[PDB]
Amino acid sequence: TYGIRLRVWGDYACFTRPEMKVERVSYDVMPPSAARGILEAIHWKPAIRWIVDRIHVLRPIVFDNVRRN
RNA sequence: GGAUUGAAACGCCAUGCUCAGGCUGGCGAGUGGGCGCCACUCUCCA
Repeated sequence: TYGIRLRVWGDYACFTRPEMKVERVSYDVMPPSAARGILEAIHWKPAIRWIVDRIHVLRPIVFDNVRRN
């Protein structure tokens, strides 16, 4: 009809919660802001906008720990 | 061609498992036992 469906996947992800910025803890799920950020990486011009409608989660939830300098 | 609470972000520098000590003293394989009794190379052709 209208709009687009896109699929994305990977081994690692991190959507930092605003409160835990110093000691990063990720959201349970992608937020819309990151979704918009990704789309503009394929194509964007000053003359248009992106609007997000829905998200589909296809895998279970998992957490792991990392440390760095 | 503005902006993914984003764009940048080493776990790093280095440290002997070391000095030394006997498996040793010594003990019989040894006493003695029948290979024995008896058996045809033998019957022919100048």
